[PDB]
Amino acid sequence: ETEKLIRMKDEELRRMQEMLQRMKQQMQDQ
Amino acid sequence: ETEKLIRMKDEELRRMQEMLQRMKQQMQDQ
Repeated sequence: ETEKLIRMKDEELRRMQEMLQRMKQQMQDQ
Repeated sequence: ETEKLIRMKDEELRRMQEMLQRMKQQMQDQ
């Protein structure tokens, strides 16, 4: 549980930072 | 200190989501 929870939230943080970088690259195209 | 980490990563997830919706409203301005 608690270890699995930490690993789940670490994966989500990675996904959201990846999504931030894609939105960053899309707003530079303007 | 697993419970302190879970709260830290929950705080990070919240800030990155505010930032994503903040970047979203900036791309809706284009």
